[PDB]
Amino acid sequence: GHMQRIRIIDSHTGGEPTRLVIGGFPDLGQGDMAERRRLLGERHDAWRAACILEPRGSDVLVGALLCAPVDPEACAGVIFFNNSGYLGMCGHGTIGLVASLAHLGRIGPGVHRIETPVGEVEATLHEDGSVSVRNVPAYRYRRQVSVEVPGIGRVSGDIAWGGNWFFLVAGHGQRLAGDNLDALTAYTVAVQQALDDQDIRGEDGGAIDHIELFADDPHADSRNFVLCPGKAYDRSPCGTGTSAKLACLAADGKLLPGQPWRQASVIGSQFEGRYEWLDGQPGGPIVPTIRGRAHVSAEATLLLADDDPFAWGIRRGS
Repeated sequence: GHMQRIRIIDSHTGGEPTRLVIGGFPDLGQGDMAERRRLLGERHDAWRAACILEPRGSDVLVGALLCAPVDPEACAGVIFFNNSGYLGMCGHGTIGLVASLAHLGRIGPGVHRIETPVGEVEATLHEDGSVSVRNVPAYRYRRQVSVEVPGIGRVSGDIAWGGNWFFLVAGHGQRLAGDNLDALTAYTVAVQQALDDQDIRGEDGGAIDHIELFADDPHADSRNFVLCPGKAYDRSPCGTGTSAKLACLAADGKLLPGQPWRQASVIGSQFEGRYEWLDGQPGGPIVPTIRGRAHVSAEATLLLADDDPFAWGIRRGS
């Protein structure tokens, strides 16, 4: 043999794919997840590309690299990435990761600590196979921020953190449906770039790379559309995005602690959200818990031949 290998297990959460890498990536040291993410992106980005871009993957694909945690007492460490770069936390991805570990027979129902580049999360694998993820603290940074978006006009929304930075657009007037994707993508893409061009960032200077829209749903508290940093949309209601929404609802008294919130995605998938205050302190950031279900959909070994010009995927221009 001679081709290089990447051992993976795929799963999807409400249709949103997660490619868990359980072997094959370069050594990233012993530092914390944030430090390993730095090294991964700076010296070994080729592996992200080979893993999730064509021909072996696609732009919709989200990847998750399994790492040995710093704290030997934690269950695992993980780094999430997408078609354009790296993520902080990943809701559907953590649910997918937990479902995959269980499928691999490495864990059973229970509470599992997972270290991520933005903090440790706690995932509970239920007897029914679904997974509840107690995410890192979430909060609304700025409220009702108005932005002049080319091709759309004035748009306003909240800027909140839920494991990644999100811009929750208020009154977009768009039809959130599976048959209206091109419009929803074009709309959010315009907003995403406007925020970037006008240098509107998160509290830490981070780029607001996720744009989500919300609307009523006849069979859920709300329905949403989430544009990811690589311009692909999330098939799931997005855990960090729903966490950010929970933080906003919580700040405006629209949802009480412990109360359930059913979030449906643009294609029908559903997550159940809930929250408590960070350290029981009302009015500040919340500790959101997102519950959902993933299904393992494939186990595979990606093969990278030395003479394959696309061994590191088809990385397109611009």
